[PDB]
Amino acid sequence: HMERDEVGAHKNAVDEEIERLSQPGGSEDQRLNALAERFGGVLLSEIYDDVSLEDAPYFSALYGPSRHAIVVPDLSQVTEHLEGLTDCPEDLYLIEGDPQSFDDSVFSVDELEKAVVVKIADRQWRYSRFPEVPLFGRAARESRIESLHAEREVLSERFATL
Amino acid sequence: HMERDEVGAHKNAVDEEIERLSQPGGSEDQRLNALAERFGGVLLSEIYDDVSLEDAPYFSALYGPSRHAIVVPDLSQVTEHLEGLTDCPEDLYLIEGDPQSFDDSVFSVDELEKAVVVKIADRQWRYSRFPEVPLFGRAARESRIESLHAEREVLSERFATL
Repeated sequence: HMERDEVGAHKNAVDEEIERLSQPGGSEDQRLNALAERFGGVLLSEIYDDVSLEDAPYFSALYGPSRHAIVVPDLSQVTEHLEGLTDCPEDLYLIEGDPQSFDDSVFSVDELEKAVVVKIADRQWRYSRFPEVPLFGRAARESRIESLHAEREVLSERFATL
Repeated sequence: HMERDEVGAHKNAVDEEIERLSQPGGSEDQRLNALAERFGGVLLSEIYDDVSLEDAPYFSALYGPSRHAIVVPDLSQVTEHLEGLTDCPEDLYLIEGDPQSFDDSVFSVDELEKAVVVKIADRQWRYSRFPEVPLFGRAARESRIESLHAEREVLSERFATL
């Protein structure tokens, strides 16, 4: 029985992670996508598609609100699109870089218990706790979820077979 | 008839501003209030209670996300309150200063068509359009509304007497 039950035990653990990974959140303003396209840029959330499940929470918190940044080649030519822009979030972030070879912003940071503390300026801190559902690593989360699902099923059948 | 009608016209004008000023928004995370109290600080929101109707839009946008900041006496002394803090927004801002004689943050900014563009860092821009309902100036906005309402009523009564 110890074998059969170890399988069921492993199947429950897998389900638990699946449940964890499938919670809603790590959402983005619906308008950011079109905006990125209309600016000729790529969302930072899409660039950090593959951030590991291990790093996603820390990095999403680290970036602060700039996590929703649209990355484009040159800011100078974005101006064109900003002048008169109103149909966008009250705070829109634009970062200059290469979507294909992007360099992480550098932050003055200290870590805490599943949280981060960024020094924005002198006598100005930003406390960003780790999100349950990080904005980054969405692609990696999805693959993981599907893989875990496939394993869950193999174990469910093995278990039923006794 | 020209007198009576100018009264009506001025009345409608007042009504229209009341309408504008009364739209909901300039909202703030409901949890921020208790935390400000728990950290022994005061929300920037409250400190900038009386920002003129003229300056509120521009000023609210300028601050970016830091607009929801909790101002406290000494940052290093809040640390203890942040350790393990999870029931708060994913990004919590804390500014060290004196609520009664608070000094503004210094921003590197350029203005646009009712919007601001703050340089967060090299190759990093924040575009913040003016809010219809700014976070700051709530108190001044409230007084304006009441006064305008009181004026509205006098004009309605004058009108009815023709």
